Amino acid sequence: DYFQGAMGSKPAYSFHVTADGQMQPVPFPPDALIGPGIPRHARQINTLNHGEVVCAVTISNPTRHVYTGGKGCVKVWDISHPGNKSPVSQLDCLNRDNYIRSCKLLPDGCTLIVGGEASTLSIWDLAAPTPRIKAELTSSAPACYALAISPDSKVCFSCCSDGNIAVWDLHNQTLVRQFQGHTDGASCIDISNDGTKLWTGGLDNTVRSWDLREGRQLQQHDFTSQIFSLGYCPTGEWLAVGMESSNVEVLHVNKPDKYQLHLHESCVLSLKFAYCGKWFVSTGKDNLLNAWRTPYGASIFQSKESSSVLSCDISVDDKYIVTGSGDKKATVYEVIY
Amino acid sequence: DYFQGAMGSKPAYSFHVTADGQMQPVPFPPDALIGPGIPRHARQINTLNHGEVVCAVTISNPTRHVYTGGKGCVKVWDISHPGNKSPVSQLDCLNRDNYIRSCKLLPDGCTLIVGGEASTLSIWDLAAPTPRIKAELTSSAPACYALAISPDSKVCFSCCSDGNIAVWDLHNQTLVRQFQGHTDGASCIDISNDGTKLWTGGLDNTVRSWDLREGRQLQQHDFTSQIFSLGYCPTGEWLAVGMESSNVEVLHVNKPDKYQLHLHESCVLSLKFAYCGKWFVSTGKDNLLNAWRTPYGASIFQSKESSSVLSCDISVDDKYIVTGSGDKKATVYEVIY
Amino acid sequence: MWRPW
Repeated sequence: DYFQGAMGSKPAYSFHVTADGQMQPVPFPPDALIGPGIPRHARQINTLNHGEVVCAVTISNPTRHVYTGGKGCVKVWDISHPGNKSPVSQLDCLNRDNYIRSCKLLPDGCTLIVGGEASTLSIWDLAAPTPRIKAELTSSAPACYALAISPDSKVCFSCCSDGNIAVWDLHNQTLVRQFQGHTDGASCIDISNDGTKLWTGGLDNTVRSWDLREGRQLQQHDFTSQIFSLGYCPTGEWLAVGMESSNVEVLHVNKPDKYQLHLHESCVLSLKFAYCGKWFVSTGKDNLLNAWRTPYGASIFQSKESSSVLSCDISVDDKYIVTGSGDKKATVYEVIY
Repeated sequence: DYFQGAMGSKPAYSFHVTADGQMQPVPFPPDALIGPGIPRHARQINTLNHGEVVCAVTISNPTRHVYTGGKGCVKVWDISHPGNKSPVSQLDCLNRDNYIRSCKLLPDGCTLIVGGEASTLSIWDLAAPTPRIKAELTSSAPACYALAISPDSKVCFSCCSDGNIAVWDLHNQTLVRQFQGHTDGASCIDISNDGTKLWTGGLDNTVRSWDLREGRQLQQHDFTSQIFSLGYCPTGEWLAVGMESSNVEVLHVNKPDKYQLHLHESCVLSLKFAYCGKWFVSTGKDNLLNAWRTPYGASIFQSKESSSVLSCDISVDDKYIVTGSGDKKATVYEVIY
Repeated sequence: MWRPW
């Protein structure tokens, strides 16, 4: 029911790296861990028993349905009444054994795009109380690891296992362009707050930015381990990057400084900004969901789940966090402010 | 190492009780857990191996020595010399089988008054090369459970095992007043910030206040459990009270309302305000040292010790905390801001 | 003797 903050402390885990190479522990300002829109507690309110590891999660807008992607199947959960805890519908793949890697809704909640470890992206019509698949988009790449939809809804960007970013016109169901450059799987993706720049991370140890109008690669940042996740801050300026080495790095966009955050013991598998931009979450192979202050990463909360935490989403109203689990489930958290 | 804040949360533990009342969890203001003079954390810096349970602790002013009250004696430890594993002196005060229960320094640091499970209070000159007994105060009550010294240095108050509060003129070692009222042992004591009121807790489940000029009992608060500790906020207005029931209650002096704080699982054995008044500590038989925000009791830090925490003191500059343990030692902490 | 610990 009601929760209160209780301050804690740890050995310095947040460091600022400046243009001159210096690396100092961050002195947190008074609103690092406290302030309007800063969470005080994350309460587990629902467990969604999918029955396959949940590699992808998404939440409708307005908040109501959660989509869990597993092996062979996306399940749909109504978290209004209930959440708890049986699915209200499910969208089955032809190959029961195909792992889902990503699913995204279009803004108007009526269409879900689904991608994973197969050559097709399925587009599901969710409009007429029963779902039906309405289109298959067919790839040369053996797999999709991540999707992003343009803010105008016209385009779907697919991160391919071969490194390419496939750009799909959604109305015409056709491949319009490829962003080529990742020399190994592209693993993750986001669009900049103005909607003009694409950002991708890869198993080639790079983050790359792309000009969405020109088609041209713009920036490249090389790292010493693989990139598994990324997020662009919705109020701009900051790009969070989750790595295999366990670091979360928060890059200052178009500037030469960054933060390095160290509260994961293993791979950083997924990450998501809050919509107000003031905090974000990352999830680990180490079973942790960590919440972080933007940009310097003061630790707002940690929650240790029963298994590896493979995926996450935050609802557009910032009221809910959903994580997908190695224990064959998703967890719905209510954010307590 | 440098430590950084990291926020935690608990089910609501701090409650405001109104005149009605009507208990509502406290909504913490922005400066509840962080701010000027609010500790960030505390670090253990010494262990003083008394070898008997430490029922009383005091820190010198300037901070340099710590006095630990055990069985028979007070041990004096020089914490300004890091390597010392043994006392620099020992004050033999009462029967080797009986415990020291309270020791207090005079405001000017040159004398210590010691009371315990005996009818005599010893007064020690701390200037003389090897420390030596200057005088004794011989009560007719069998034990002293708590001492307080007046801010003008002229009087010592002794909480007697019969419930009486003895008031001793230190110059000529004469009992000049006795406050009768408690019907079981008086367990604890403090003086109001203006120096004019005395506040006492008892094993008869009451807190009493006493007018020092007029000599009479003013107020009585009846509780549903025994009172073990208490402290008057040095900036006024609030009285903290630790209970056998595990509650800390912060009473609004001469007002209807109060806070009830619930972070101990057992008896609140001792409590002390910081000199600045903006926070305080409580210690429990549940092994916990808790730091609390004044008045509403937001949890600033917690430190779990190896055994029950019987006693505590805070240095004059609020830089150190010393606790006494059921594991037959004392612990010195540095308060980190 | 009363001893709370």
